[PDB]
Amino acid sequence: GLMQFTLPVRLCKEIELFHFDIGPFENMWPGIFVYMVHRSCGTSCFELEKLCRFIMSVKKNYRRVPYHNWKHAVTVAHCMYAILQNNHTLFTDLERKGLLIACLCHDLDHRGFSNSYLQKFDHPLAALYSTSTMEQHHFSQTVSILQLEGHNIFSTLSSSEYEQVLEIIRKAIIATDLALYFGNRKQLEEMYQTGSLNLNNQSHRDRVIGLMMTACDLCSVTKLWPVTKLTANDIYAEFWAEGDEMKKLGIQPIPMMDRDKKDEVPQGQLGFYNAVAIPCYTTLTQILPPTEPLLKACRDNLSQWEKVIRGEE
Ligand SMILES: Nc1cnc2cc(Cl)ccc2n1
Ligand SMILES: [Mg+2]
Ligand SMILES: [Zn+2]
Repeated sequence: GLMQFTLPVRLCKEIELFHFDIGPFENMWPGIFVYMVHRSCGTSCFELEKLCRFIMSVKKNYRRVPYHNWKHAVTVAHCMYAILQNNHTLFTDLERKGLLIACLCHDLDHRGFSNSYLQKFDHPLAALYSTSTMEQHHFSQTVSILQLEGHNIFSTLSSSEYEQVLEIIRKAIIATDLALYFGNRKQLEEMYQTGSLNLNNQSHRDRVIGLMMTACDLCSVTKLWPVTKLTANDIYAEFWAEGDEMKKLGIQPIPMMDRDKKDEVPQGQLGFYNAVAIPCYTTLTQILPPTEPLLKACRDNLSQWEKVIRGEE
């Protein structure tokens, strides 16, 4: 109970910034995560014996894929921590508790293929969940790990607080389905502009938490140029793997996913920053002003991809 985690000085300071990289030392990520829980939430939130067992079972159920891995899990949780620490008073104790666990669990058992590839493959999970296929799986695995003897980090809540938190986590995890991001953002757009956004409306909060989740999930585009650029290879290595498996099914994959069209990547990144990242971080900044640094970083990186195209690297 009197046992804080402490980080070396440089991490202690840099972890509070949106653009923190968690580093190449696997073995420090669990301590990073706990550290963030203890400062976001309190040393009380979770029994340390149980948090640690939960964290290690979650680590175990992420696979060795290029991008959709344990590192992504912890990275996305850090971004949610940065958002929660720059917006101290806007979120309930339950919401701080739920959302950090949501982000750690959000990609549980990912194999590195899109919802689409599951549907064209006719994978069993596409029979069992027609929309938001991997995300309903991810929520499912989170509940499974929550139910292992020794792993219920929520056991100290009330029947009703318990049901609220699992409902926060489920919406949080389903919202990472980028197909759903577009309308979620258009609606928050209308609601902020007409002036009807109201954070005491639960369904308004849901939408806002959903956009924070998209923001954290994409946060690799909000890093310093060299982190953003080296992560983009991981993200593309999965895309190209999927393009190959598309070709194996006798389907020409989209160019994004075709490893024969690497040349078109820098223009592809442009589309994505323009169609997805910049709008996500704009609306989020409007709703939560202190998250502006994610917009500024995203813009710097768009600029860096423009240079890649203009032959200046
Ligand atoms: N084409 C894409 C698709 N999804 C992406 C996600 C991140 Cl975080 C970064 C770059 C991406 N580029
Ligand atoms: Mg995902
Ligand atoms: Zn993710």
